[PDB]
Amino acid sequence: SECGPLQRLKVKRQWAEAYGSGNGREEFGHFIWANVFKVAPSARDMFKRVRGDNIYTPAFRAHATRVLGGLDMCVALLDDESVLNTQLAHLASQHSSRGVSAEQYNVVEHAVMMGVEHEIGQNVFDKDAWQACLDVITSGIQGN
Amino acid sequence: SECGPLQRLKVKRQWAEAYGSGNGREEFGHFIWANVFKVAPSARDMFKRVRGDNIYTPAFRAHATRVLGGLDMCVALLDDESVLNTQLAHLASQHSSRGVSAEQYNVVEHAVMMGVEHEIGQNVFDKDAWQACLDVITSGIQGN
Amino acid sequence: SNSCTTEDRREMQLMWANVWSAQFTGRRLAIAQAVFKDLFAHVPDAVGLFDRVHGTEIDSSEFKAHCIRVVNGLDSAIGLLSDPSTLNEQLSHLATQHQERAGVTKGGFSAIAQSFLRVMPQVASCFNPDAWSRCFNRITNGMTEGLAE
Amino acid sequence: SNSCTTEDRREMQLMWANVWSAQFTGRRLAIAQAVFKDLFAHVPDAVGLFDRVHGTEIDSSEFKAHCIRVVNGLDSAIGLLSDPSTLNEQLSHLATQHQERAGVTKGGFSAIAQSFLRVMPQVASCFNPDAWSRCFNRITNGMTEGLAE
Amino acid sequence: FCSEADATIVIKQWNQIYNAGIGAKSRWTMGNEIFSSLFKLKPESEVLFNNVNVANMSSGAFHAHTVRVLSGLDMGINYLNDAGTLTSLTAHLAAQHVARTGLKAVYFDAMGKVLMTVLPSLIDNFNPDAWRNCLLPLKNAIAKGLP
Amino acid sequence: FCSEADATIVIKQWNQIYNAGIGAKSRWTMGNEIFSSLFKLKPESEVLFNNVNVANMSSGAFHAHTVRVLSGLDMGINYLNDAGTLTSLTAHLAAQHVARTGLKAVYFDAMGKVLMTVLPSLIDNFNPDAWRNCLLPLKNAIAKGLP
Amino acid sequence: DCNILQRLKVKMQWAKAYGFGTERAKFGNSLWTSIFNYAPDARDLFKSVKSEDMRSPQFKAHIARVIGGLDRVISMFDNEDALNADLEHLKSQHDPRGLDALNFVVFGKALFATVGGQFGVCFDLPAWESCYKVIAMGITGNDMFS
Amino acid sequence: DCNILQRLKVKMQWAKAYGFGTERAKFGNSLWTSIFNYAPDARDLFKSVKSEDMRSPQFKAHIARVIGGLDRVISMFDNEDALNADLEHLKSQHDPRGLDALNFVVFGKALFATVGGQFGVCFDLPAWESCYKVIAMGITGNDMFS
Amino acid sequence: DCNILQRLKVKMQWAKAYGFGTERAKFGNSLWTSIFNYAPDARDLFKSVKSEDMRSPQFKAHIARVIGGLDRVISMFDNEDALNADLEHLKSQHDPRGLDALNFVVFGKALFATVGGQFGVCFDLPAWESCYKVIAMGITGNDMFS
Amino acid sequence: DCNILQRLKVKMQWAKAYGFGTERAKFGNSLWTSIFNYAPDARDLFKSVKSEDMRSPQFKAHIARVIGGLDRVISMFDNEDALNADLEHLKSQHDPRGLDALNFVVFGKALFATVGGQFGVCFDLPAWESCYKVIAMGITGNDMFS
Ligand code: HEM
Ligand code: HEM
Ligand code: HEM
Ligand code: HEM
Ligand code: HEM
Ligand code: HEM
Ligand code: HEM
Ligand code: HEM
Ligand code: HEM
Ligand code: HEM
Ligand SMILES: *[C@@H]1O[C@H](CO[C@@H]2O[C@@H](C)[C@@H](O)[C@@H](O)[C@@H]2O)[C@@H](O)[C@H](O)[C@H]1NC(C)=O
Ligand SMILES: *[C@@H]1O[C@H](CO[C@@H]2O[C@@H](C)[C@@H](O)[C@@H](O)[C@@H]2O)[C@@H](O)[C@H](O)[C@H]1NC(C)=O
Repeated sequence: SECGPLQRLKVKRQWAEAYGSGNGREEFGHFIWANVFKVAPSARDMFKRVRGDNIYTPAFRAHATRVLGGLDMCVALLDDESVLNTQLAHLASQHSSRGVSAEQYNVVEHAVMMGVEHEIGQNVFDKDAWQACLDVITSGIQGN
Repeated sequence: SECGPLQRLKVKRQWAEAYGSGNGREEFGHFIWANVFKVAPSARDMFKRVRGDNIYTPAFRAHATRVLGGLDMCVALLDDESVLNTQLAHLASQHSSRGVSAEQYNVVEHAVMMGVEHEIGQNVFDKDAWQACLDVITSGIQGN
Repeated sequence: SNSCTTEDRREMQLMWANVWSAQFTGRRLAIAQAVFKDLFAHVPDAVGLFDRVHGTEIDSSEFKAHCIRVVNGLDSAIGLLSDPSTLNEQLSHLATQHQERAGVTKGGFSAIAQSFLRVMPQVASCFNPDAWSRCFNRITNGMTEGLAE
Repeated sequence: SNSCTTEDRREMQLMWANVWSAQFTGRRLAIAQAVFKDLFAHVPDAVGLFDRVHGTEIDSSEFKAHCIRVVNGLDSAIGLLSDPSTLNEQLSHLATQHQERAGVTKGGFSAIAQSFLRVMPQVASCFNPDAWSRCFNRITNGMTEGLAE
Repeated sequence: FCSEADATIVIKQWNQIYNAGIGAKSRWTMGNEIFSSLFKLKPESEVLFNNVNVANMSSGAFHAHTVRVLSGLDMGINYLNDAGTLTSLTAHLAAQHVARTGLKAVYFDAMGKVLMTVLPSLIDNFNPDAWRNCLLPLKNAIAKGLP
Repeated sequence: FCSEADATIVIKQWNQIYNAGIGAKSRWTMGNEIFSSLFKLKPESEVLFNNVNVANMSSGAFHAHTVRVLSGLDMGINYLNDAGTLTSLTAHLAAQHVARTGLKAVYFDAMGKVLMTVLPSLIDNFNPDAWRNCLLPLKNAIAKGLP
Repeated sequence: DCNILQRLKVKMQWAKAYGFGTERAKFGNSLWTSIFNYAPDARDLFKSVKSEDMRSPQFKAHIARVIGGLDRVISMFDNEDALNADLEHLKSQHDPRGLDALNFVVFGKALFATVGGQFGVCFDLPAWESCYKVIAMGITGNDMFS
Repeated sequence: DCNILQRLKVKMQWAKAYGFGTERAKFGNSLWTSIFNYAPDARDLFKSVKSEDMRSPQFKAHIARVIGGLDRVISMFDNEDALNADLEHLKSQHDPRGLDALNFVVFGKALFATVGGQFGVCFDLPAWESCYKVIAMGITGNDMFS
Repeated sequence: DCNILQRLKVKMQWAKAYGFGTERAKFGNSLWTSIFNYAPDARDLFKSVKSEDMRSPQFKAHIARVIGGLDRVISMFDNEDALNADLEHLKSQHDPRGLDALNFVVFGKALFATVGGQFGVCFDLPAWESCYKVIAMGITGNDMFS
Repeated sequence: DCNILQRLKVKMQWAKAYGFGTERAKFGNSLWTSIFNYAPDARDLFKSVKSEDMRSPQFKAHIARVIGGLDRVISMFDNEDALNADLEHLKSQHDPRGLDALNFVVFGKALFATVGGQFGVCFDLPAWESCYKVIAMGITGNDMFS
């Protein structure tokens, strides 16, 4: 599927519901990263500085806050090609020296998708739109 | 992390909430052992006498009741070094002829931890305190 | 009828929860030790049944750990009164644990039943002896199936 | 007391949510750009601190992306006011991001604080400047721990 | 002192680990951890507790001291919404401390950092800002007049 | 007979597997399982049902017998809270059984164990204590006067 | 009449109006209050169960047996073999009483009024008239119910 | 008296009737309203804390310290060492005041009425009489509390 | 002592804790539950009224007689002639049963906890202690209650 | 005036006070009740849409088009190109009607009162005065709205 103008609009509104104002954000981020580390326990080592061993710590919850804020900026920029590419390049440099595999970006991608679906319900979740538009985001964080 | 006096107090109160008075105990024990046997299906054979094949049976629910009661006695004794060691030694003899691996004690350990978190919420669950103080308990059930 | 009714079950779990300490053995240990003190002072030859857990030394760590086990087993049974299917299985496990021990009979349980009937009003508020003993007996009935009189 | 109270925290999240756009940068970009326009017109030497993101060209894609980052970081902090444990960690991360940069001091944050105090009533309904600045300062206090005056 | 909503948070998180239904063993366990930590930040202050047998922190005398310290702290917490009474309660606590020779106000600063350090290990969702907004007015009101 | 809360449990768990909205095929399926089990515990009693063609338990006559047995059991269950009427209902059922030659009270004991055995296979969260407290007074009141 | 559809319809509406627990006794009391009001002479036929006092445990017991009989017969509406066998059994109990068959007509009227007044407007009276005929025919054998 | 069971019983019923937050001050105000009503002469003993106005922050502060003292002492009921040590500490504070021990008897009556009136019918008055004796004995040393 | 003012207070607090209708039965059950919890051995003294089962009609009749005796005695607290006539009458019914007068001390404790737990915090325990003594002295004649 | 912040502010408060569904028609009816009350002479200008009866489907249709016009114009406040293009389109429709520009001033007053009376106290009247000028300027071209 393709991340066209319509899919970007749907993803935008569905993200706003899942991400919310701030009250369910701690649970939202927890659900995502409990999934990431379950599917890929080996990924924990890259998060040594932010207590990847214990995602219940305030240290890691702040990291999950930053990750979600990064997704929020990209989703909000999905209708702004030029600015989105600039922000995606900034995220790319933030991960450049960390050796993040393409397999791991897909793991977090799936966790983000299970988390939004868990937050808004399988009844409305648009898997094709979300898969296509997160691909656009992750692929820009990997350079290409 | 270390299972010091403060962590023992936190674990005590968090266990009392999760274990409760008796109404949610059947669901509490079920959640734990559905996790144990999912992560390690091979462990079922050691529970032949108590219907490890079918954790819905009254036979196994009574076994889960005994396990939780054993944990309750240890948690309640975490502030009583001398008596706790006596009870832990009693649990050790109850498992001596069963060949329980150190890997399996960690599986049940993780299931107990996911069950308490599922019962009280990820929002309050103290992973470091629970990991450290269950280590003290399991390590005493294994002799050392 | 003298049967442990649904009503009697609710009342016993209330009498028990209003005394039980969910975090510290201090209240459990006190009740249990007080029960066996009563039992030993009424049944002198019973102390020798607990030679293994230092029954003569009620304040030893060995008998403290045994008291906690007894009270834990009673607590599990009182809670399982809400689920008699599972309760029946648990009471069978307790029965075989009290089986194959000479001196452990149906007469000692009637004695400890009186022990609880004297200890509990001293520590429990709003204690109902009628509703308590009807379900306590219901519990001991499963614990003494294959025991001598 | 001038302390950011639980009350003040609720009010700020209301002042912020009634302006924040959850789906489109149009409202975030406008607020942010307006803040730095105010900051630059009051602190002229500040523009050179953002040489890297084209501070002189407020409508460039590079500074648009920086504005979005600043507003995203403020949004995260305002939301984390409900969870100060995590908030304290996040404010430390922001502090080291503003550290090791000559010209970035505690005086620039007092200036941008006034910038927000002039921008926000123009776009926010029911704006409370007292409750806003008490918690805005609480936020900047963590962001300026190891900074020069 | 501090706002009603902040005070409500502090009071609730305090009853969670401290109330009338809690055996004294956990009371002096917390007290021993608190004071042992105070003697690690300010070793000079351990000499001030010689009258209550600080030499043996397992003694009945020192257990009782920590119990009445935490009880006084509990008393201040539970009167956060009665500012007039809290003023009198803290004024009395101040007199009980100014009279003690060797006490510096910095020792109460150190106690504050000990409380901010220990309590999160004990309390679910410990709110350090609501606790700071309320404890710091308490700390100063008890250390008011101290060197 | 039995307490109101116990009776409430029995009645609810009974309507779960037996009510007016249930086709008779499941009615005699349960009846066939119940009586086949009774003939396995007490084979001597199968001769007593010769009048309703127990030889063929798929016959219309024996299906009808089990249906009216379960209907009578249903009638007693649904009057557990009307003790005066249940006394009359069980007195009538007793007369309908005392008159039958060859019936021992032990046969009703065996039927009780069959019910306690079969019903958990059919009923969600079967409560054997609430059922014992209520069925045993029913069983005795129907077997009252039996040899 | 009383085809298979009407038999299912009757089973549906019966289960609803009959209900659970003590409502069953209220239905039964209403059914018999109607019978004795439709035909006051019929009351003297039930002195063996103390119809002198419809609140007595004796008559309450009779009510329960009767409506329990209706329920089991209606439940077997879809199986001719079991149905006729039980109807024959009811006939062998009622025949020695030498009952005027006109009272089974009265019973039917009271049953329709009670079920329909409990079930509501969607009561299928023709189906209940047809399928009650099948019941009264099996118990009495009278061609008045043909 | 005041065995270990009665000490636990007293700790239970105290925690319930004492409650949390502002209810604590209401309990304490009731306790002292009773003391001054039982013995009006006792009020003049507390002019150092402004018993002239029981609503004043001075007397409210006194109430808090006293009931806080009861709570900590009751909390240490299960540890003799800490208990007696704190009771000795209370004795050293009350001895220089030269208090008639008959007022500690009055205090006990007012405490029983307040706790029992707050806790309800299941109040164990004998246990509270026994275990208060232990408290008043430690503070006064008077064998009136033997 | 129990002076006229204390008699008025007790009459007023009794009337209120006692209540109307089935509240009296519930009041009475609590008093006797407390008595048998305060002294389990005293229960065997009441086999004449089936104390084995406290919800039995025989024991509920005894409860009603006892709290009925309390009510009428308390009501006559302000007439010495009538009051002493009834206490003498109650003494004549109790004396040939050889009761240990210490059980009347236990009874008073349970009465205080029951009335007080029902009436609330403003229960006057000194008033009730002194006036119950007058009752227990009138019934037992034991100068224990002097 | 009417900077980008005021344009966002106006878009916010408009969306809130405008609402969804039938409330939209109630807002619109209130807006036009105010216009005709502020300037009764303006009513005769709308006989082509049956302003003779503001409840008629003809005038209700006119109300919908107008407030729909406000909504789309306010929605384009952040895009000059689309905004001016639509304002030119509205100007080409209103110019042949030869409307006194003083009625667009009246329209603005009625709009402020309706939005502010629906939105509440936090209504930003200066921002609405500035940004309505931009709208009326685009439709009329009159420098009265400068
Ligand atoms: C797919 C969308 C992702 C987003 C939106 C995202 C966002 C972020 C952000 C905003 C930061 C903060 C950087 C800083 O402030 O220094 C960060 C840090 C980091 N991210 Fe990601 N990230 C993504 C994917 C991943 C993946 C898939 C991995 C590894 C499997 C990863 C590993 C890391 C690491 C190791 C850090 C450094 C944390 C630290 O030690 O401070 N990221 N990420
Ligand atoms: C880690 C905490 C554990 C606790 C508190 C615990 C507790 C208990 C208790 C109280 C019993 C009852 C013994 C008796 O009454 O005879 C029991 C039985 C048993 N446990 Fe554990 N246990 C733990 C760990 C494990 C693990 C990790 C395994 C295997 C992976 C295990 C395997 C068994 C088996 C096979 C039995 C015998 C059941 C039977 O056949 O009757 N236990 N446990
Ligand atoms: C409600 C009453 C009772 C309960 C709930 C109870 C429960 C228990 C439990 C849970 C154990 C631990 C078994 C194990 O860990 O393997 C135990 C052990 C034992 N009990 Fe009981 N019991 C009760 C009454 C009695 C009585 C009345 C007697 C004797 C007259 C008795 C004699 C024993 C003995 C001899 C042992 C084993 C000694 C040992 O484990 O070191 N129990 N009981
Ligand atoms: C509430 C106020 C502020 C917030 C929330 C904030 C937040 C942020 C954030 C999130 C970044 C992105 C860092 C990164 O992506 O690595 C950033 C960058 C930066 N900020 Fe701030 N900031 C604030 C105030 C200020 C002030 C007052 C100054 C200077 C006087 C300043 C100077 C800078 C600089 C120089 C950079 C890095 C340039 C670049 O990334 O290209 N900030 N800020
Ligand atoms: C929240 C903090 C504190 C509270 C609420 C508090 C309160 C109290 C209380 C109630 C007492 C006993 C008064 C009595 O005798 O009736 C006490 C004793 C004392 N406190 Fe504080 N205190 C606190 C912190 C400190 C600190 C930081 C120090 C520094 C050394 C200190 C030094 C002492 C000393 C020396 C005593 C006397 C010990 C003795 O009896 O020999 N306290 N405190
Ligand atoms: C809950 C248990 C039982 C109930 C409610 C019950 C009730 C009934 C009822 C209602 C009937 C038909 C009465 C009629 O003709 O109108 C019946 C028939 C009969 N029952 Fe019972 N019964 C029960 C158990 C038993 C048992 C254990 C036996 C032992 C053999 C037994 C033997 C019979 C016999 C022989 C008949 C007569 C069959 C015939 O018509 O030829 N029943 N029972
Ligand atoms: C569909 C209609 C009817 C059904 C299903 C029915 C069913 C029953 C049943 C189940 C019994 C109890 C048999 C027993 O256990 O001994 C009974 C008894 C009886 N029935 Fe019927 N009945 C119906 C109509 C009538 C009518 C219309 C009359 C008379 C006008 C009648 C007269 C009697 C009498 C006199 C008894 C016995 C009374 C006694 O035991 O003293 N029935 N019936
Ligand atoms: C169990 C009973 C009692 C307890 C637990 C208790 C406890 C206390 C406490 C904690 C203080 C505060 C000490 C301080 O911080 O300076 C105090 C002070 C005092 N108490 Fe007691 N008390 C009890 C009974 C009594 C009685 C019966 C009297 C007199 C009839 C009394 C007279 C006083 C006085 C006069 C003060 C000091 C007033 C002042 O500071 O001006 N106390 N008591
Ligand atoms: C303190 C106030 C008491 C009052 C007002 C009271 C009143 C009464 C009354 C009215 C009766 C019924 C007399 C009759 O009609 O035969 C009665 C009976 C009796 N009372 Fe008391 N009583 C009191 C205390 C006690 C106590 C403390 C005990 C023993 C512990 C006691 C033992 C008995 C006994 C054994 C009976 C006979 C029960 C029977 O009829 O079998 N009374 N009392
Ligand atoms: C911001 C202010 C206004 C807006 C957005 C607006 C918008 C509109 C719209 C959308 C139409 C429908 C065009 C069509 O589909 O044919 C219309 C028609 C019309 N407007 Fe305006 N209008 C405004 C103010 C006014 C004022 C102040 C007047 C006169 C005092 C006026 C007079 C008319 C008339 C006479 C019509 C046509 C009536 C008809 O169709 O018979 N408008 N306007
Ligand atoms: C410190 O105290 C420990 C606890 O013992 C209790 O307190 C002491 C002060 C005595 O009063 C004793 O009777 C109590 O049981 C002792 O176990 C420990 O040995 C003491 N340490 C030293 C160095 O004496
Ligand atoms: C037993 O009955 C089975 C069911 O058939 C039905 O019942 C019998 C009694 C007849 O009335 C028949 O017309 C019914 O359809 C038979 O299928 C089966 O063959 C019978 N078994 C024997 C041995 O005859």
